[PDB]
Amino acid sequence: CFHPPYNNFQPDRRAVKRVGVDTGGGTVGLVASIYRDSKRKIIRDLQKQDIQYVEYGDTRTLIIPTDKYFMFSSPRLNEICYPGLNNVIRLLNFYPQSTIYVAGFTDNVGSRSHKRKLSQAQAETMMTFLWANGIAAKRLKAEGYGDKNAISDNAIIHGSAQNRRIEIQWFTS
Amino acid sequence: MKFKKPPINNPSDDATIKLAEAAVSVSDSMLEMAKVEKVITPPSKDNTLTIPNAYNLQARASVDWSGPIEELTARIAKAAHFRFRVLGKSPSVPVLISISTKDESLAEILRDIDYQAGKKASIHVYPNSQVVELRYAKIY
Amino acid sequence: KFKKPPINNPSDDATIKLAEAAVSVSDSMLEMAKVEKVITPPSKDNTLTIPNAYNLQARASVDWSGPIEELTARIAKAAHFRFRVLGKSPSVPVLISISTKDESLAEILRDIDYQAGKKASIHVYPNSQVVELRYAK
Amino acid sequence: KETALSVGAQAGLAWRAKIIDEQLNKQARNLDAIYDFNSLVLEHNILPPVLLEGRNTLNLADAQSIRISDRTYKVAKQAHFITTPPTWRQYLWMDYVKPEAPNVTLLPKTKAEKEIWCIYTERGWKNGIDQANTILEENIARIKEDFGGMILYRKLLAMNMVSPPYVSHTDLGVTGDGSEIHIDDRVLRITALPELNVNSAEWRAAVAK
Amino acid sequence: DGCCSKMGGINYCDSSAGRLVCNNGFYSTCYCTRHAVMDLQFLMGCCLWHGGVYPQLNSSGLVVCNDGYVSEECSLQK
Amino acid sequence: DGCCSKMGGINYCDSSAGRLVCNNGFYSTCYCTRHAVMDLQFLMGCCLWHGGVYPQLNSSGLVVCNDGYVSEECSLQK
Amino acid sequence: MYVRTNLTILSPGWLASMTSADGTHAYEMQKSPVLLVSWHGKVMQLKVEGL
Amino acid sequence: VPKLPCRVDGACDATIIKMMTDLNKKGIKVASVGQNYLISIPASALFADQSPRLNWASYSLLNEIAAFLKQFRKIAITVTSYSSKYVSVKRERALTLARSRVVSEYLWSQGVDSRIIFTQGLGSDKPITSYTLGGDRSPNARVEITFRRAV
Amino acid sequence: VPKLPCRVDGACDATIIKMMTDLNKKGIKVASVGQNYLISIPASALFADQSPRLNWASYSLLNEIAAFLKQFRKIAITVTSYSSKYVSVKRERALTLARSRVVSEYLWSQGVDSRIIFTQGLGSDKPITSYTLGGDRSPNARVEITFRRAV
Repeated sequence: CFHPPYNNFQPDRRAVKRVGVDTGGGTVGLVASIYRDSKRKIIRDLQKQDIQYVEYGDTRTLIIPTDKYFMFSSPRLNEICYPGLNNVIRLLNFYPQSTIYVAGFTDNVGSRSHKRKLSQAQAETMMTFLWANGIAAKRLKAEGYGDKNAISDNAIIHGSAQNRRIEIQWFTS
Repeated sequence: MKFKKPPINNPSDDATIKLAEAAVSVSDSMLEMAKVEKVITPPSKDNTLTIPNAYNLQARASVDWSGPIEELTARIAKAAHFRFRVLGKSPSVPVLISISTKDESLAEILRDIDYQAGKKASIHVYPNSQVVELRYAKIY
Repeated sequence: KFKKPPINNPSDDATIKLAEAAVSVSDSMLEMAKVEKVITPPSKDNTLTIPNAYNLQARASVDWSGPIEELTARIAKAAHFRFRVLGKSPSVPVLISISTKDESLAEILRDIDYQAGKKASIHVYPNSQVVELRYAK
Repeated sequence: KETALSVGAQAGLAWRAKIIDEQLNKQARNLDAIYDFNSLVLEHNILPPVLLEGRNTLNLADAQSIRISDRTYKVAKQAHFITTPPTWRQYLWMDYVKPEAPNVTLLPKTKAEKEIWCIYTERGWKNGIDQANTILEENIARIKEDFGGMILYRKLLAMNMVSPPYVSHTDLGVTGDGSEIHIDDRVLRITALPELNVNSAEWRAAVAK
Repeated sequence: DGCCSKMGGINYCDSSAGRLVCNNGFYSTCYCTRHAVMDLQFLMGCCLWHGGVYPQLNSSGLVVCNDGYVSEECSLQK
Repeated sequence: DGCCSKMGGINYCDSSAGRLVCNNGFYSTCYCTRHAVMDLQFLMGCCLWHGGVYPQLNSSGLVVCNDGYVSEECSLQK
Repeated sequence: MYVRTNLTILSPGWLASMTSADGTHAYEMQKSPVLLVSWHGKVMQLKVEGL
Repeated sequence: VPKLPCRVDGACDATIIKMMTDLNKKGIKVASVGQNYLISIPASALFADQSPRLNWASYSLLNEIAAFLKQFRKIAITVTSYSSKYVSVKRERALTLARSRVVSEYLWSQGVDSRIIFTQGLGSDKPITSYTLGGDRSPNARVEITFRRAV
Repeated sequence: VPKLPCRVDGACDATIIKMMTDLNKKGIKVASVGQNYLISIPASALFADQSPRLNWASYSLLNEIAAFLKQFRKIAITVTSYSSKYVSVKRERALTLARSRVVSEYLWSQGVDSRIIFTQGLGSDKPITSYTLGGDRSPNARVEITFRRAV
């Protein structure tokens, strides 16, 4: 049926499951499947998850909370919030030609070299997972920055919480 | 069509907030102090030379110890099948070690233990002799 | 099916910041110990080596706290070795306290020398079965 | 009335103290990990002293009279011996005692008395909360100050602007009468206390890369 | 009441910021601790900008501030 | 409350072990003397990490520890 | 206060300590209703009453 | 409570959400990331074609955005103007500068609680899309305001 | 006395016996002597075909075994791995080492209060049965946990 650990890197077959369980109707199964695979529904699902999506003209960006989709203070990943990653792959399938930039970001506290190394490691892990999902290697660039340029204050608790993040940018042409 | 910033954690506590706020400053100050002293004092030798690694020292270990030294080193020697040897006598004041690590190498664990012990004790190894020597410091 | 998360995981902002600070202070203190620590190379560690003589492989148990002369002479008597000195004893004798339940003569002598330190040394001639104490000048 | 105020204040203070102590117990290991003291003790089991530094001070004595200073240094606590490294319990742990005293005889009579009792208890609860938080703030400030003084002394000793302490040790052989004997008398006394050097040539600067 | 309306509601009070945090990922507009920046620009309390109100009790209705200045307007009339 | 429940039953309390013995030769869960190994973290009372509570009482409700430190949280407040 | 054990007292700070030939420790220190011992690498507290 | 303020004057998160939704339905872009807010307005709906003039209807939208921005506490706000490529470089540079000047002047006239206002124009130097068939109707021609909600 | 704990928290002898019986009847080997306890688990019910990637369904078994482990006040725990001869010696030695590392990491993540955990894997260097026909199905290829109860 399905494997929670990334379905062994195989493309999802969920529409067949739904149409089968609905026939067991075909029409309602098909309409529900197309409704859920509609990009609007995927965006709503991502919004339901703790994941941010920004669209500006053609350039489009994704924001990921490291603490929620990562293992604490380590290049490992959480193995519970994998539905978000599956949705990420499903969405990214829609733009199979645009190049991708990905970056990692931490807070201010710590050694400069330490923070830069950790950011680079996390970004590299993310891009490696994306490539292993099936994306062409020539369309990826990865980078890890420390506190070089934050998006909020590092002198307050929730601000520092928002500071550490994963950023994804992609064009269209 | 609601809006939401990503980070949503469990509710926090004011005491924890204050503790972390103190801790960051303390860590930064001590970090720059360490940088300054490293700059002013040149490093010469590495304890790896004194205690090199060898075969069968690779079985991994995850530890959490906050007591004296002898029990820990005896357990390590028992695991490593190496002969424990002691030189010198411990002073009246015990030498206390606190270690919070996980899943690393035996050789580096022992080197870190020696580093934390510092100028009170030292650890030596003889692989051909498969012995671990724990020497105290003769002082005062 | 169920892979439970870490139990005492830092699921709070203050907790994660505190843990990161703990990592930082650990690293900094480790560096401090590294830089301030002083070691001697194993090439020039002037300590007595194991004589590896067959007559020194026995086991015993001795708890002595006093001069070195009587203890070393008795050890030589047990090992069937002649024993002599070189130098002169000071006014206040050198005091050594070693206790063991099971130990061999080689490491016993090595520990004796290590306790003695700069004040005295011990040499072993296995070709001519003798042990010589050497005072400092 | 004010009796309800006082008992509610007591209840709130006790509850907050219990909560904060429980939180401190739960988050323990990292605390001792960061607040080491053994890695700070000196050579002879001598606790390093405590120092304070001030920057850019000013005092207007009166009209016509002003005195400014760039930097100043104070020896807060003189160094002294020690047998066991300090921990954080004697700086942050709170006294907890459940007040089970039913010293209440102004029992409610009407709804108005019941609700004024309720509001008095509420403000007492809040007052206990703020009291506990203030005590915690003072404690954490004090322990931070002590640790800062320790690290300041370490830094300045590294910079070679203060005199390191000096201890002299003497040794004596067997001693005692025919009924009491000691094997090895070893007497150690700190002859030279730590202090600063008001000299100038002895100053070596530091610059990183 | 609940300032975090039209959102998830109150999550917790950031004491360092002195602000409530809504369940929605945003900072609330209300407060929880007095140590916050509110642009207060008017207040009462006479003998102001001086030694304050002298704690002495006097037979006369005039009140003198601790700096020696007197606030007759704060005091009674005749 | 059965310490050796679903077992051989209570055999005896070893004081040197500070533990109960089940009839089947497996160490029990309960304790039987204060001279045992219990994980102790939470404590009651006040003037902790000090000279304890001073036995002498004062007319004022303040309580001061025997090392000279005063515990406001232990003293009742105005 | 005098105490006799084989553990390692930590918190209050003992004024004097004596060691037997079998690792038994006898400590002498100032009065305090609580003790702290690192037993086997694990921190532990000891309750003292009747002071 | 009667003395200590409990809320910042004229604050209502419900109103904030309402007007954010209304603005985005009107099509003017509102974006928030961390402690930062960026609002983008198309040039066609505000200014005259290739000229710095103001339609009388536009002042309703200006009043709306002023009332919105009045809700927050800030330090500095930055305004940038972008347009298409029409004749030269200095042409649209000056046009953007004048448009930013006018909008900043009106906003400052409005009782905006702000300390610093910065105004800049660039023209058609960093367009958001390669497709540039439209002129002032092209979406790249726009005005942007950026600021940070401070504490 | 009244507030002093009656027993060690999170411990019930009936629960211990019940879950030990459950594990033994499910086939996971539990052995007791004095106060030294040993547990054996066939590698087939844990890993893939000679791969250091634990099967997803085995997480319930790991949860159960950790839940059993939580009732014992312990100091040191040893986890070792045995395998079959597949290609070389170093291959399966590294495989066993990785498997032991992973299981040790998961246990350390779980709340099993110890002081020391040792982990190692020695491939097929400690055979216990002449039958070596199967591969990962062979009984000797397995994992084992040893510890000694304290006090």
